[PDB]
Amino acid sequence: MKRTFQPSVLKRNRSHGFRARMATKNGRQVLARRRAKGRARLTVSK
Amino acid sequence: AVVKCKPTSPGRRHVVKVVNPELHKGKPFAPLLEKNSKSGGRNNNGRITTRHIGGGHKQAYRIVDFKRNKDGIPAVVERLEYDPNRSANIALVLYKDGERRYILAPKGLKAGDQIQSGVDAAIKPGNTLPMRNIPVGSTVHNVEMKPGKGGQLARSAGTYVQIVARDGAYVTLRLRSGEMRKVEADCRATLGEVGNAEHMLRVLGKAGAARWRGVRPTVRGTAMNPVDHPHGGGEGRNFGKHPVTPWGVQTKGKKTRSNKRTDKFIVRRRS
Amino acid sequence: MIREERLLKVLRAPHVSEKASTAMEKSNTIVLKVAKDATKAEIKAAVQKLFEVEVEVVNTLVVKGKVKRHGQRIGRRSDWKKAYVTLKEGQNLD
RNA sequence: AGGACCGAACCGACUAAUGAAAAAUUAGCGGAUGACUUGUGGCUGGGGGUGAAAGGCCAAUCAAACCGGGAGAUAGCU
RNA sequence: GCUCGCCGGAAGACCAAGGGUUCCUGUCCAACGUUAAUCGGGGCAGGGUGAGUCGACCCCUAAGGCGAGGCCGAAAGGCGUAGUCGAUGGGAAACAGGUUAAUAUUCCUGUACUUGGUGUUACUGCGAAGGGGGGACGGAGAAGGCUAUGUUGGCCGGGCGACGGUUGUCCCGGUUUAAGCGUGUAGGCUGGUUUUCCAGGCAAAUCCGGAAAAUCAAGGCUGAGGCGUGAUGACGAGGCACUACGGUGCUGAAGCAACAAAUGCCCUGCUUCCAGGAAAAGCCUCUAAGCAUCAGGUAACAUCAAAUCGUACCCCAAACCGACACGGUGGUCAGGUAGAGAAUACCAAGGCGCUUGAGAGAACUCGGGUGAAGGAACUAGGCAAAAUGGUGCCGUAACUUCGGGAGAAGGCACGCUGAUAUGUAGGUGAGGUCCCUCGCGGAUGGAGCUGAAAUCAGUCGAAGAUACCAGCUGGCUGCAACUGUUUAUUAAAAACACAGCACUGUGCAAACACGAAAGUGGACGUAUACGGUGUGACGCCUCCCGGUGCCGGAAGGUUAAUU
Repeated sequence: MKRTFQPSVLKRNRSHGFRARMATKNGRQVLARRRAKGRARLTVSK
Repeated sequence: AVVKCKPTSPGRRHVVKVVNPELHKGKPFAPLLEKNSKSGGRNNNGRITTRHIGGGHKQAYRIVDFKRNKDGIPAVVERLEYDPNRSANIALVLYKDGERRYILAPKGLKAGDQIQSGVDAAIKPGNTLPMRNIPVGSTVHNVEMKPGKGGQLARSAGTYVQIVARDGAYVTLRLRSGEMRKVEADCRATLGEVGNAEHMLRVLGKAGAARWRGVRPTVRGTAMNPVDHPHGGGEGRNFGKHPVTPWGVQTKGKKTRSNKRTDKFIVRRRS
Repeated sequence: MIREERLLKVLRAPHVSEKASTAMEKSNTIVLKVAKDATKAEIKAAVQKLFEVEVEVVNTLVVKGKVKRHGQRIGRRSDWKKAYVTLKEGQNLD
């Protein structure tokens, strides 16, 4: 059965990657939030 | 000519083809071509703005000349061509100076016919001259509404317009709709009717044919649930309401012209 | 033209392994560890100057670092650049 | 020629019996040059989308997704 | 190690995606592995991924994204021009053999190619953000020419049979060879060459386009395959020396022909249809500003250059998505016998026996086999089973929209051997002989090879479409015309859609829709069009305006802000 997650690196990066997050305001805020929390992996970026 | 196809299969039974042998069997004039990608009836927001559009065959865009400005040069018709972009047929013409253009093929036009634009041009089919030069009572097509803009009225397969009157700076046209309309007398127009008049006699004959023409199927509002359409819901088949659009506006009669800027040019509305 | 200092900083070490020994003995090819940033021409220049020996050609590759586990803690070894440097016929290297 | 026929791949899912499986199995079943199917990428965002329309689908979640917040909502009830 | 068994259009081989060391070697067996474990995709250590020509990067663009200015917007921001990104598409170049425990079109051996510089001598119009050409394109169908590949014969090597026979019309194996360079064929497309002029190609153009005129019928482009060379080479069945029993080193015959033949190539071709079928660069070409005897261009020759990143391994799976060593997953390769076949059966190459076993041979459950007599009496219901099942030929009703119905129904033949005919009809096609504008040519010729289908005669069986495979059929009737779609995971239908019909709106800055707007779709469309609603092939058809809607009217009544 085709399960929901069907990985694709490029698609992952474009969707969720660092630059994408940077591009828009809301993404930047998300980034800031994650930094505040102390996340080790700020983004999906490997 | 129209051709009723033999019923060797359902979906072929009711088919009627409109076959013109005189069209060009060959690849169109490539210089005048250009790309034309499909919308899916969706705008820049990405939302569907006009339902029932989608798919269909890849099509190129022939660059038709509706402005028709090569004044004084006589042109000769090379061939008639299938345009997927319109109900009419187009004609590839060759001006004496070596330029080629696509034009709406009028009714009587065929290969070898000579045509001409200009004030001086002769009043014969396919020739194009300002409507102050065109005699009253003539049939014309590809009519400009604004001078210099390009023909906008009467471009569809078997349309034409009647010049009923010329009163000073304006002439009054009888549009195919039956609407009588004033138009500036200096606007341009092409003599005769537009060509492919038996276009209406074709019948698709199956669902797939409609799809080929980029038309997605149509769901009736009454078949929906109320949350979707004003007509939705009802146990079994119920329709206890006045007909309306998906957006609640009355459909069977309610007029919707709101343009107060051009009211003056409409002599008489259609009926 | 490569600067001497850069040349000196290129070459990290000789690589000892069975495959390396075989390459040395048969094909007259030395296997070096080099700076990850070091390009082929650079490596060649450095070979020529610092080992005083003619080079035919350099093949390079990047070795990825192994993931290991010290006790409970996971940790990755460094990636590093390997270079097969083929030396001109009759070139004997100390 | 064909939204033509029989029929593998491929797409589906009418009957049947039966956790390896949060929808499968085997035996049969429908379509199989088209309104077909499929890979890669793209676009449409929540009272919004999309919908050959079933209130279907929108990350195992849908008569209004998920995450966080108002928030210790309110609970004549247990 | 020897037997047995399974897959073999896969359960084999190679990739993409995704994973990220799982690869190889040594070592260990606590935990992990549904048991044991000396084994492992487990632990620990070490090793392993070599590129000018493969891919990325790079040049070019699609859908789309971002977007200087700009337009719009309380703010945030939205749209969008110039631009710039964006493959899943276009754009230069490599093949064969050998080698590692583990990489290889990457190492080695041989033989190649590419496109840049730089320098040269030789020549002499070069030059773009611009013009033109090209790239550049659909579906289906039909062949013909080919090859991949396979079969047989020939040849070469080996063999003479654990049991009757087996020196022959016997048995086993092998019989392979690239890119490149030369040739330019089967075939496809097109008339060429020169001269003159011209409101066209945003300017110019010697280019393209268009007009004339002259002259010759061959000119050019394209093109699989074959042939030659590449190759006195490599590889080569197996023989022979050493042996850490893993292998290493030497050596090495023949290496031809015919037939058959793709879904691959010629073919981005041809024929045809309507639903009318990317873009841009690379590439060719034309000039402009320019420069002017310099640069630049093309000409060969020399030299330098090709960086960087990926390259292990799995990849229909125990390594990816599924919590698991548990169904899903795109591409490429496609042997033999039978067969229409990529179905099916048995096999090859190759890969496996699915990580608990041993007994026993109760009930009951599951999955199968057979069954006297009856044959739907079962049951809500013939559910399920059973049955039918192929090719050829004969034959086939109502009704029909004249196409259908129809594989209607129902029947007959079917194996093997011999003869017709020491293998026919056909297909292919060598020598020889003749012609020739000479070649991959044309005629004639028929050797050899291959080879159905039929008829007649015989013959065995209970049975000859013998296994696997492979329609059940007919009669009346509701619904829906039909092919389609649908509740992912209890509903596939009479529901939706449909072609068709009707009403209605909409004159283009269209109606309408998404958008505080700008704008966008509608549509680069224009009433033979587009939108909305209902109905729903085809045939015969299809009173009431009082109510509520809509349309038109505006005499009077009433009536806002305002005053």
